[PDB]
Parts: sequence; structure tokens; C-alpha cells
Amino acid sequence: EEPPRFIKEPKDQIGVSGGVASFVCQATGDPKPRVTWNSQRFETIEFDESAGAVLRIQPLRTPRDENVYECVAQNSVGEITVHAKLTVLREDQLPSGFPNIDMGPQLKVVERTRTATMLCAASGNPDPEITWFKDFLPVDPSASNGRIKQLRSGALQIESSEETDQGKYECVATNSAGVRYSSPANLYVRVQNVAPRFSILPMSHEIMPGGNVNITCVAVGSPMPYVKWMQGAEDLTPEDDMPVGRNVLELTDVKDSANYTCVAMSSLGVIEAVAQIT
Amino acid sequence: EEPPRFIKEPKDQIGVSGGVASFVCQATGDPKPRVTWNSQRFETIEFDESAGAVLRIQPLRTPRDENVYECVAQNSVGEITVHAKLTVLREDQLPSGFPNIDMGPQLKVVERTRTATMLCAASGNPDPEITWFKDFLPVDPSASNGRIKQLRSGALQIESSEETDQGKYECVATNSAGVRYSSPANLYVRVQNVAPRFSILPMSHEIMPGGNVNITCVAVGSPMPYVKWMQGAEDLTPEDDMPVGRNVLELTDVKDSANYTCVAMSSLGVIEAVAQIT
Ligand SMILES: *[C@@H]1O[C@H](CO)[C@@H](O)[C@H](O)[C@H]1NC(C)=O
Ligand SMILES: *[C@@H]1O[C@H](CO)[C@@H](O)[C@H](O)[C@H]1NC(C)=O
Ligand SMILES: *[C@@H]1O[C@H](CO)[C@@H](O)[C@H](O)[C@H]1NC(C)=O
Ligand SMILES: *[C@@H]1O[C@H](CO)[C@@H](O)[C@H](O)[C@H]1NC(C)=O
Ligand SMILES: [Cl-]
Ligand SMILES: [Cl-]
Ligand SMILES: [Cl-]
Ligand SMILES: [Cl-]
Ligand SMILES: [Cl-]
Ligand SMILES: [Cl-]
Ligand SMILES: [Cl-]
Ligand SMILES: [Cl-]
Repeated sequence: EEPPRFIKEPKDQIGVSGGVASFVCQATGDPKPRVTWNSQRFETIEFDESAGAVLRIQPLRTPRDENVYECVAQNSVGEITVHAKLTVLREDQLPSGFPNIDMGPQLKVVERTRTATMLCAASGNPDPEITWFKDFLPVDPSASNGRIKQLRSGALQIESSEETDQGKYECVATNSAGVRYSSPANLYVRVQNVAPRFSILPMSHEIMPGGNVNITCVAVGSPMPYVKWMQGAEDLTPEDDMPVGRNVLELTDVKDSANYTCVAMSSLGVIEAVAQIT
Repeated sequence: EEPPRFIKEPKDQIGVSGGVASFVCQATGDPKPRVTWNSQRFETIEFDESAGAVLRIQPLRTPRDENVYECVAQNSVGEITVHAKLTVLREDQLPSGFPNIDMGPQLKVVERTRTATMLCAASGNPDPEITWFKDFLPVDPSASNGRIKQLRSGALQIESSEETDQGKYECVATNSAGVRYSSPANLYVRVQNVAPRFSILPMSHEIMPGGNVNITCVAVGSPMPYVKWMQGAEDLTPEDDMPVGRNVLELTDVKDSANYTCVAMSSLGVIEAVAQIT
């Protein structure tokens, strides 16, 4: 038995109409505490097995949202309260130094293990402090053990991208004038894990001496396989330029019968299919 | 002015007929030395701006190849000689403990920056020492500053694969009985660097109320782009399963006119094309 205490408490906020405001609040204890905040535009997002909670108001409408909000915490021992004030202005009423997003993040795809750098440039007076959110919850780069870090520019740099880094990112600029949210941007993390297989097999043929036949080989997969030709030991396709996906063996003037082999190959496998001219 | 001296000298060798034998020899000095070894099956391969040289005999034929070979080194100051003996046996005359390749390396494709591990398991008595060759020249893992290293198994592990790691690899087993070469294996290093573009554009249409039309979007590139649909702000394709390459928007019973947008997207770009139903 032990009463709960807040690891993080909510701060007061000054928002802009049409934009977003978020209030964060989590606590720890034994047994675990359960946090609660107290409408279509209001939404709650839990974390840390319910012990954390984020209130998100979007879009902001003034002065209806302009109130105080409490974050309670239930426990077998007791419960505590924490306050946080919301203010909301309109675009035509924003102070000169209110934060503005000059360049926000944008829809991006990153292949697994590669680096994703979610850009964000913001002005204001004083210069705003950039935080980031992902799936309506704040990003904590310090928790990543060096893999994720914010650059001096505000950019969120995600090295060694993994599947869980996929999600809806938005950069947030805060200063004494208030808080401005960017247009959201989805990050997609691409895994390429499909072994190569033939889509169009080479056809066997019978021909007269010269004797013009093209033989087509088409293979698919993710990554997309190279496709080269061989007649037994000797390979016809030169390495310098080897086709990906599709390779059509043009035979000009043929005299004797021979068996041609198509090899499709990627990092996930090698496949073979034979075409025999008679 | 300074005479030349050998950084590495050739060793005597015992080969097997049909197989390969290689003699290595390089030297250093001011001015630089130029090394020379002294037939269709004989070949020389230079390195270190000609100061290094490798004699390669393949295939071995006994007893015609069974001779002494010298590696001279020309220089303004003088020149030096180094000897090395070749012996060649037939398969039916191999000592019990002569090296054998149990599992050799094989044709492989590795994507750039990924790890390529060229396997090689060999038996013999005593147990043979594995060295590796690439494009008829020996691999020196110590030169890679940790990126390349031989495993205890004999495997050549190539981390952070780059374009120059592409080439023809063969593992070599050596012990007191002699030297055995494996079947060669090509390693291909795949770079995926083609920005996404549409191969089949969506078609505009005119329809009656219900009004069944499928709209096809096909894009290509390396890596291969995702392909999703949107009607302005709202995106129709669910994230969980998003098609790669091809996406065909089935419209069942339509009543009002609307503009549908196809977005193709990879790590190298985002492209858009619109289809308008009337
Ligand atoms: C094969 O393809 C080439 C290139 O398109 C063409 O010029 C040739 O006529 C074709 N020959 C056939 C189909 O026999
Ligand atoms: C090709 O292979 C087939 C099937 O094994 C065999 O029957 C045929 O003799 C071969 N033809 C040629 C020209 O090598
Ligand atoms: C569109 O494709 C689906 C699936 O193949 C098919 O069942 C349907 O009849 C098609 N409708 C069209 C072409 O209008
Ligand atoms: C679709 O866009 C075209 C081209 O901008 C525009 O002329 C048309 O009014 C739009 N139609 C609909 C249904 O939104
Ligand atoms: Cl807060
Ligand atoms: Cl900052
Ligand atoms: Cl923005
Ligand atoms: Cl297949
Ligand atoms: Cl040697
Ligand atoms: Cl070893
Ligand atoms: Cl082998
Ligand atoms: Cl295009």
C-alpha cells in the first residue's frame, strides 16, 4: 500500500481557434493509480497501463473551451487533484510574437532501419520550443536510448526506423505567447519481406533454323528480384546492367536446339524456370 | 631513391587437378616497385598500383604445372627474386586429410547496408585454415576496420554492404596436406534508387446513377511505392493493409459526382493523379 504521486503535471495553455490543445498528466504508486480528466471535440488518450492520460481538445472553439480542467488519480489509499487553465484566441487576435509554423512535417515513407527526419521550422517571439506528438501522445526522445533525438532545428530525427515508429506525427511550438500545432503528417515504415516468384514463366518452343523467338521471364517480390539468363554454366546477361523484374531473351538466328534457364533472385531467395528450344 | 622490399612473399603450394592455385607477391619502396611473375590457364592480377601481383593457375593440370615460379621486382635502384613451388595431385591420389569443401558459398543478393555472410564449411586433417578470395584477389578483413570479419566457422561476414563488395567470392581451405578451392559464388549488392512514377493512370469517367465503375492506379519504382486512394482530405484505403504497386478503387452504387485522387508513395517521393467521376 502506498499513495500516488504525479511524475508529470499539466501546465496552463494558450491556444488558437481551429488548432489543438493537449494536457498531459501521469502518476505512479503501489498499487497503480488510474488518472481521469474532468463533448465530440474532447478526447482522452491513456498510457502506462492507464496511469497516464492526455486530454486533447480539437478543434479549439473560443470561448466555450476557455475553462479549468482537473486530473484526478484514484487509488486504494486516496486521491489527488491537479489543475490546468485553457485560453483560446482567434487568428485575428494573435499577438505579434505568437508561434507560427513556417515549414511543418509531411507524409513520409521510410524503409525499415533507415533514418526518418520529420522536419519542423517555427518562428515566434521569443523563439518557440519544439515538442513533438505521435498518435496524440507526446514523444520522449530521452526514452529512446539515443535512437531518437531532436535536432537544433526542431527536426525529429528517427534513426533505425522500426515498425512502431509508424504513426501520425505533429510538431508543436510553444512560447510565452501560446501554443501552435502543425498540420499532421503520417510516417509509414516499409518492410520488404516477400520472397521472389515468377509472374510470367518462359515458354518452350519448336522452331525452324533461324528461327527468331523472344523468350519472356517476369518475376516479382519485395524487394523486387533481378532477372538474368543462362544456358547451363554460361550466363548471358552482363552484370553491369542486369534487369530488375523483367528480362526478355531475344534470339535472332538459331541453328541447334538448346535449353535456356531464367534465374530470378533477391535477398530473400533464388528461383529458376527453364525454356527449351527444339 | 630506395631499393624495394617484399611486404608479402609467396608460399609453396600443393594443389588438386581441376582446382585452383594462387601465388601472392607484393613489395614497397621509393620509387614504387613493379612486380612480375615468371599459357591460357595462367593469369596475372595486379594490385596496389602494379606493386602487388597474383599468379592464378586454373584449372590445374598435373604434372605440367608442377614447377617453381619467381616473383621479380623492378626498380631504379635494383631488383630482387622470390621463389615458390607448385605441386598438383589428382582426386584419386589425395591424402586422407586433404581439405574438402563440405558447404561452399552460393550466388547471393544483398541490399545495400545489409549484412552478407558468405558461408564456408571445410574438413581436413589437420582442420584447414580458411582464407577468402574476391575477383581473383585475396580478402584482407583486417583492412576493413571492423566492417568485414571472418567468423570462427570460416564464414566471411560483410556488414554494411556497399557497391564495391559486389564480386566473385571463393573460399580456400589450406592445411599441411594442401589447398582446396570452392565453387565460386557471386555476391550482388542491390541499390534501390528509382523515384516512384505511374505506369497506369486512373481514367476519368461519366456515369448514370449507380453506376458501377472500378478505377485503376498502378505505380512503379525502386523501392516499389505504396498506392492509396483519397477523396480530398479523407483517405479511403486503410493503413493496416495498404497495397504496394497496384490499387483498384471499386465503386458500387454512385449518386453524386466526385473527384478521387490516387497517391503513390515511396521513400524517394510522393506522386498524385486524379480521376473525376461525373
Ligand atoms: C522480339 O522483340 C524485339 C524488340 O521488341 C523485336 O524487334 C523483334 O521483332 C521480336 N522478335 C520476335 C518476337 O520474334
Ligand atoms: C533439355 O533438358 C531436357 C529435360 O531434362 C532434356 O530432355 C533435353 O535433352 C535437354 N535438351 C538440350 C538441347 O539440352
Ligand atoms: C470491378 O472489379 C470487381 C472485382 O474483380 C468485379 O467483381 C466487378 O464486377 C468490377 N466492376 C466493374 C468493372 O464495374
Ligand atoms: C473536380 O476538379 C475539377 C478540376 O479542378 C473541377 O473543375 C470540378 O469542379 C471538380 N469536381 C468535383 C465534383 O469536385
Ligand atoms: Cl501539459
Ligand atoms: Cl527547439
Ligand atoms: Cl503546417
Ligand atoms: Cl515461383
Ligand atoms: Cl601465397
Ligand atoms: Cl578458420
Ligand atoms: Cl563447393
Ligand atoms: Cl509519373
